[PDB]
Amino acid sequence: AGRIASFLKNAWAKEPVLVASFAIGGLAIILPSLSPYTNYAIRINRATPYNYPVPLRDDGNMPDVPSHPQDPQGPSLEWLKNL
Amino acid sequence: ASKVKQDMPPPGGYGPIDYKRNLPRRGLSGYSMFAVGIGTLLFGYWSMMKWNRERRRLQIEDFEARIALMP
Ligand SMILES: CCCCCCCC/C=C\CCCCCCCC(=O)O[C@H](COC(=O)CCCCCCC/C=C/CCCCCCCC)COP(=O)(O)OCCN
Repeated sequence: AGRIASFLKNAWAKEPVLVASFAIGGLAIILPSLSPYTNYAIRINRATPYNYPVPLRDDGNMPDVPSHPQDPQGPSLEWLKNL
Repeated sequence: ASKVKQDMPPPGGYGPIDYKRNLPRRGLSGYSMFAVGIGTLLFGYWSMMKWNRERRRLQIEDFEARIALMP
């Protein structure tokens, strides 16, 4: 409690550069695990169509695959518009 | 016959001459400077977040234009 307080006071008095470096590094290490937007970043990376979407041969047993891009089936990027 | 004339100090004396160190304080507190820096950083972060999200949307749009034109 007080030992670490005195150590931090001495470090702030003598090496503010190292104190700031360690604080920034620790924040960069720990904060991403608590953020709700990391999943949004992953989804944004997943939603970028780098290559052509190859169509599937219809066999009459794919109710969740669209037959046209404007059909309601398939993934939606409405969440991205409002983000 | 006239009075003796010589280079002499004026009657009374001379005005006081300053010699001591004069370095005024002339500065803000550390907390104020650090707070200004952190606020500037937060404002920039929020602005760039919006701008990069919009840029990602635009990139997706032109990628889809490519996908439409590919066949
Ligand atoms: C968990 C974070 C890890 C990742 C982030 C860090 C990334 C980069 C930072 C690390 C770089 C390497 C730094 C290595 C430190 C060397 C220490 C040392 O030996 O230097 C001492 C001096 O430094 C010391 O005083 C020894 C250590 C003192 C403590 C330093 C910081 C320790 C942690 C402080 C902050 C903790 C976290 C921040 C919380 C803030 C509180 C809210 C010798 O000084 P000289 O230059 O040789 O003197 C010549 C003239 N006399």
